[PDB]
Amino acid sequence: NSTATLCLGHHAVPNGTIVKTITNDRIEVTNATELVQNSSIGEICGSPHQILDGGNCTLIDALLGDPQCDGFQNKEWDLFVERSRANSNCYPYDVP
Amino acid sequence: EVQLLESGPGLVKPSETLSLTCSLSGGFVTRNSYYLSWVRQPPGKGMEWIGYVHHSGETKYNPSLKSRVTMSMDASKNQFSLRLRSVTAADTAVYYCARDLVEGGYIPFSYGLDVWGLGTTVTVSGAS
Amino acid sequence: FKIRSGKSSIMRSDAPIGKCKSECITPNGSIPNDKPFQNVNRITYGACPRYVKQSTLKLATGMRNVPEENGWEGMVDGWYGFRWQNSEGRGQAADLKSTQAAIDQINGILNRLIGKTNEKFHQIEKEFSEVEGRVQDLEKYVEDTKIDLWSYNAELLVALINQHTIDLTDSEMNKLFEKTKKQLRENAEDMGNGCFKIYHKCDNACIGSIRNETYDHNVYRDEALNNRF
Amino acid sequence: RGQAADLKSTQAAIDQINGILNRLIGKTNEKFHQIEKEFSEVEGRVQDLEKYVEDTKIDLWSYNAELLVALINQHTIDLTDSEMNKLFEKTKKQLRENAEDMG
Amino acid sequence: DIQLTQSPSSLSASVGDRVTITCRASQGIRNDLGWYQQKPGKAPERLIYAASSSLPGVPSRFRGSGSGTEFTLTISSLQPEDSATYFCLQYHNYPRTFGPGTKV
Ligand SMILES: *[C@@H]1O[C@H](CO)[C@@H](O[C@@H]2O[C@H](CO)[C@@H](O)[C@H](O)[C@H]2NC(C)=O)[C@H](O)[C@H]1NC(C)=O
Ligand SMILES: *[C@@H]1O[C@H](CO)[C@@H](O[C@@H]2O[C@H](CO)[C@@H](O)[C@H](O)[C@H]2NC(C)=O)[C@H](O)[C@H]1NC(C)=O
Ligand SMILES: *[C@@H]1O[C@H](CO)[C@@H](O)[C@H](O)[C@H]1NC(C)=O
Ligand SMILES: *[C@@H]1O[C@H](CO)[C@@H](O)[C@H](O)[C@H]1NC(C)=O
Ligand SMILES: *[C@@H]1O[C@H](CO)[C@@H](O)[C@H](O)[C@H]1NC(C)=O
Repeated sequence: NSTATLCLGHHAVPNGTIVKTITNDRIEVTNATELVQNSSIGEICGSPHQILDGGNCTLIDALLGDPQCDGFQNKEWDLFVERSRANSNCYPYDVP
Repeated sequence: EVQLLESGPGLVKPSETLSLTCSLSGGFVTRNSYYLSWVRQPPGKGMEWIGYVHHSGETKYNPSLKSRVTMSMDASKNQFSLRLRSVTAADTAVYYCARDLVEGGYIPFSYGLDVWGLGTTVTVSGAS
Repeated sequence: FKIRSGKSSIMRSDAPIGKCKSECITPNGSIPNDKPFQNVNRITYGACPRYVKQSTLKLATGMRNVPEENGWEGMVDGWYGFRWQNSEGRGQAADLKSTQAAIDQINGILNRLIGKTNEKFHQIEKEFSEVEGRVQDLEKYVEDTKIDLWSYNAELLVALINQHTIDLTDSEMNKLFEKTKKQLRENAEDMGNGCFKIYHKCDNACIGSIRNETYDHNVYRDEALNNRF
Repeated sequence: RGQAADLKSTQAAIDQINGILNRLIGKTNEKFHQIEKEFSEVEGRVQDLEKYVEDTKIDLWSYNAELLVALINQHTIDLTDSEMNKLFEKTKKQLRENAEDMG
Repeated sequence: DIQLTQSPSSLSASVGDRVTITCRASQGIRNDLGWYQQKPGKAPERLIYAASSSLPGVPSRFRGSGSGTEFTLTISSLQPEDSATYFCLQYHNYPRTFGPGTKV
């Protein structure tokens, strides 16, 4: 009872994440965050940007006046979404 | 973090063996500072320690449960199980699986029973 | 017709349109724009993250994990700390200043990477349904070059930042060790395992003084010199 | 008088350098069809657009190569010196009060 | 075995007063004492581990102090949410004896 002991240390966690550095290619750390997004909601959000949906109607068909494109007259947008079911139902045409 | 979940029969007929299992989520059972222990509380009385198991094949039980207790640990499944051999009406209790943290170094330091599990009720009777 | 100049473009998609709110639009659907990189599609509209070929890029926001020279799993109040043995028993505590410094540095690193996204509105086509020749080949070549360069940049940046983060997290511990050693001028001896042997009677008050940066070494010097030598 | 070598520190440094070399050497990407890079006649806008794209790519990759080599060399030198400092400090801590450090 | 005994039982107090619970050990231990709280029908939650060391998330009302064969848990203010059982744990030796709970 004439001497004390004082030790310094850090904290560990039960699970851990493996990351990469310049010198070490496998180093385990307590906590890490992903910097790559790999998921989508599956729907196109329409609040901030004005979005015009074209079904059965291509942009050129809407511009020319297709019979099915009569609802797109005098319309504005920030993103025109073309679908894979778009088709033409007027006189055949060929834009050079 | 580390969580523990209990699973086993809720009713055991007298003079039979009672088996329980505790599974660990968020950590590994094979760490040198984990002493997985089982505790029990009869209704209306104090809480009693049963025993602990460690991944080095070392077990230690309470002297009161002299010989009808055994503990096993499976690392490939992250589980540890308790078996009680001979059963009387005094074993009707709520059982908990807990994790003890005894860390080593130059200055060993224990932390007590850190992580607890939701207790399971075991009732001992002849009914069906 | 009327020809204007603005921030309008076109996109091919087969996804429904919702009532949500998001600033990045992708043919697979809208994606959050908090992270700097993405692996969904190369066709983007709005303030979108850069496209990279990689699927996982982890940035270290903590120190090295050394389970059972080793880490303390039971220290839940800080990152760096003390464990002491004396006549009144054994104890443990955490150092708030060093932990806060490391946390502040990591948060400052993070604030410069998350939320800083550029806006690109109208670009070239990146998916083709027919074969034409030279111009389509040039467009494909340009897009491939851009993608490869940005993937290389992302990998190098992650490696650099991880290296410097681990270096700073170790430097904080070295700083605390050296400060504690300097506080105990001649009354303590290093043991080489991160521990100090203090050659005089220490109560909880004395250890609190060491942790408190108010430790006067002159009072405990004669006894320490007598015991050490 | 005598002289000997230490194996642990040497092997640690060799392992780190070998890891860096494994990350660098042997990793290549496949490119099959690209744009033309040599021309025999003068045409105009598309040709010098192609030339501009190729020149930009070459310059960017040269810059990347130079910076990467400088970075890795700096860190390799730093780690090689850190190994010597680590051995010195460990030997110093082993001899607590029985040795003195001449400069 | 180091038997643990609790002095108060079924204690009733107001909302905003001071309460104390005392745990005494048959044999001498050294700072190895934890204070746990158990609400009816739920698992115990650790409050104090080193007998003078509160864990993160514990409200400031709880405090612990003691040594040797005498330990105390003091609450300066009693909110209506804190009405449960409290017990003490010893981990100096392996039998891991508890103490009978104190009801508030
Ligand atoms: C696009 O055209 C299709 C195909 O005509 C429309 O879907 C249905 O078409 C049938 C005839 O095949 C009509 O009897 C239905 O009334 C149409 N469904 C409706 C109007 O809901 C489709 O509606 C057209 N529009 C879009 C946006 O897909
Ligand atoms: C998202 O949609 C795209 C386009 O249809 C899908 O195709 C992948 O697109 C990415 C980004 O350009 C390319 O790197 C892949 O090679 C494409 N794969 C295929 C099979 O075409 C993509 O799969 C969709 N989903 C996700 C999660 O990205
Ligand atoms: C890991 O780091 C992230 C980013 O700073 C943080 O939000 C998260 O809470 C951390 N996880 C912990 C501390 O368990
Ligand atoms: C640890 O975390 C990883 C992801 O980093 C996860 O896949 C793994 O299941 C975790 N280990 C557990 C829960 O034992
Ligand atoms: C710790 O330092 C603070 C700030 O100077 C002081 O108020 C407190 O009394 C000190 N405690 C001890 C135990 O020396």
